[PDB]
Amino acid sequence: VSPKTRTSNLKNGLTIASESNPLVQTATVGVWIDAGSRNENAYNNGTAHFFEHLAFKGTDKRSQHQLELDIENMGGHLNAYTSRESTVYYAKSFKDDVPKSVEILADILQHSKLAESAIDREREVITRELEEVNKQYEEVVFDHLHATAFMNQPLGRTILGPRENIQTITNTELRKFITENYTADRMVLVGAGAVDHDALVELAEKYFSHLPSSQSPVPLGTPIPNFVGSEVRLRDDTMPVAHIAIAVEGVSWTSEDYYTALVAQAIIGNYDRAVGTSRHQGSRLSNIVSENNLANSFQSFSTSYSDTGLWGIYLTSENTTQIDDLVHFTLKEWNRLSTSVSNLQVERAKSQLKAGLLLSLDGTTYVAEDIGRQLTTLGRRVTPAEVEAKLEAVTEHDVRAWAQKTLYDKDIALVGLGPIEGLYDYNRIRNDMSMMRW
Amino acid sequence: AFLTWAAEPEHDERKKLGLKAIIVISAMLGLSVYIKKFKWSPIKNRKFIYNPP
Repeated sequence: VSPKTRTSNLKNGLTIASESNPLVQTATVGVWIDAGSRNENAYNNGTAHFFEHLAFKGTDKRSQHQLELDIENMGGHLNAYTSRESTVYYAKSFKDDVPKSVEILADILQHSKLAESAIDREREVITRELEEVNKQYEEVVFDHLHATAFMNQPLGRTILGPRENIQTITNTELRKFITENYTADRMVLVGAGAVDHDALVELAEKYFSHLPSSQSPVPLGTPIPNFVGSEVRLRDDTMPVAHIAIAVEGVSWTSEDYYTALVAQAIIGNYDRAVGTSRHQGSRLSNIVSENNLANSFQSFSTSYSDTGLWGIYLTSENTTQIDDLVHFTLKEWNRLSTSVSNLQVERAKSQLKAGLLLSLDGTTYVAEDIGRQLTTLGRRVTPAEVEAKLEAVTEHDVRAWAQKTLYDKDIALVGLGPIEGLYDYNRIRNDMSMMRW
Repeated sequence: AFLTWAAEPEHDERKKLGLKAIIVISAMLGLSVYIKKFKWSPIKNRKFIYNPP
């Protein structure tokens, strides 16, 4: 039984949430923000990512060089990432270096220079990032997947933004973005590891007390997405490996089917030929794929957002004449979530998940990420007892009922990259979303 | 008239069966157009962006 997550508020509405571990000597403190690329419009798309670069480019006090030195002297490191719905800025340090790290984070968030000279310098760095993501095939695939599934909607935009915006982002629009979005009621200060909650609340009162509150404070993790069944083909015959993602509209964080979708995802599961145990996994798809050498890997996913999600699978394969078989067998395993699954598969997946959801949290950064994600999506940290109860409530009837309304005979979004000549057209893929025998 | 009947005594039945066939076949033709267009729309609607390597 893990220690209790303590939670306090300030007057402005900043949440402080902490989970102490007296067995470790490091601590991860940081700020989780319920804001991301989705908060931009089409004209300033890319701003949130642009800001993340400038946050480390110097503040009103410390210059770029002083900032570097201050963190070097702390001994740990700082890290940040911007997603579609969430921004994180954290600092991993030693136990007694926590007041330094909180102070630096408070500085870079509230008091950043955003000097025209630095805007102009990063404008090239970010322009170069546009031509080098091209190599990270999984990210290429998932960014096209969002672009097509949520065609012309805010979730469909990339985080980097178009080349055109990168050239026209001003310090004005950067400042406007962080003034509108980085408000106290949307922020959580999180500490995990060797942190005292009461110490962290004092540091919050010292550094984050003059944060703006929004005019209309909605609860944390408050949002209409209209999924488009569609496909993007990025054929490249010179690549040896095909990367394919197939997804349907999935579930939001607060859906009543959130756990049912996780159990269904666990019934299909993951596979990787390079891992020794993967040839012996219980999943039917795993057995088909491994016995027939259909793929190097596959990974089931169930991504959630505040008001929608994508549920599906990501496949990689060198077997370019049997891509059809790989896709066929994958979608026939999905069909069986509607037609055939019983207590046998459901209870096995629940067993595997009850541990999996706890196992994931194995370091201070993972714990901090879990507290931060849960607080900014659900408004609370859900105790393992509650999670165990929600998983236990999933029956085989729930899985079949969910699959029949979410997967069965539904439109898919499909992205293929690489040697995908063998991937059939949209209709033949989408026809595998049902079984004529049922 | 009588001799015409003698040459083709199926005449009346044939033309009534033909009316049923015409109606069914015409409806099937209409539906087959809808279904073909439905199934072909992803091909007809396909768009390309080419970036020369």
